[PDB]
Amino acid sequence: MDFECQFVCELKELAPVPALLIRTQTAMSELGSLFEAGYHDILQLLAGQGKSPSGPPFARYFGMSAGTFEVEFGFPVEGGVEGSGRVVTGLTPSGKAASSLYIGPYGEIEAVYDALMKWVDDNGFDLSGEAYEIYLDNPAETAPDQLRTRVSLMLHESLEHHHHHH
Repeated sequence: MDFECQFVCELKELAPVPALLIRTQTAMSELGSLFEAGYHDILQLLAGQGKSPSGPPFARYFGMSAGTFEVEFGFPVEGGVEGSGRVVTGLTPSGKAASSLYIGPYGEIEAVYDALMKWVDDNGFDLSGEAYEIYLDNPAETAPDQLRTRVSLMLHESLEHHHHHH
């Protein structure tokens, strides 16, 4: 169960980007609906200052596999933006983590978690910090096989998240 060989995982660092986000703790049976509305309606500050994010939204969540974890929507700006309430502007630090770009149609994203869980296990590395998802462009309109999501997760802790279709 060492050399199982599944996908190609890379040790990639996180980049320091000016990003506004709402750090909110939520559950797995909530995260989905949360992101939908969060990407659609994001700050009268941003969408009311007459400007746009300088890149695609990256959803980072802090907290190993648990009932409720702390998520941050993470929208990329240039720096001259302000937040309000719980959705405020911040800065990301750099750090090494296991990341892999999921390019193509979606499904049980748990399958890729298990993959990245395994390679770092063999490596003998430890937790990176928080986990990262990211949505580049809109699905279906630019073909499914061009939907790319560099999914990064914590290194060797638990990450027990499984849908299981059987």
